[PDB]
Amino acid sequence: VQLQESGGGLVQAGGSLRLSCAASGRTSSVYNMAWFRQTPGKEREFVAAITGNGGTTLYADSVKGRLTISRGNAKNTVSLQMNVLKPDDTAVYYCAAGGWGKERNYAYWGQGTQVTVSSH
Ligand SMILES: [Cl-]
Ligand SMILES: [Cl-]
Repeated sequence: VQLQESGGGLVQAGGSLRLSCAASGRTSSVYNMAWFRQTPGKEREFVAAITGNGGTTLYADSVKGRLTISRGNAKNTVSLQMNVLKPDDTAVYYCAAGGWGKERNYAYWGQGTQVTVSSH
């Protein structure tokens, strides 16, 4: 199983981005999926997660009411709607799958997509 991300980029503060992630390869399960983020010299930190059936979500406090995680239509797809972005949201964002909770013990990881939020 491999994970591919899209939707990153450079955006002005107050703007919005929608990150997307999709599993490729034969998956034998519907997985829980998550997003983490990493700034230079620091660790990947939890942002949000959603269970396989879409019924349960978990969010870091710093993004509550601004970021919303959801499942996509295809099997093992997830989106992260990022609104009201701030410069501190600048990071590489990683999709993960196969796990639960806020630690980095998820079985599958994407290779990251850069988000940069700039004042304008
Ligand atoms: Cl890490
Ligand atoms: Cl899972």
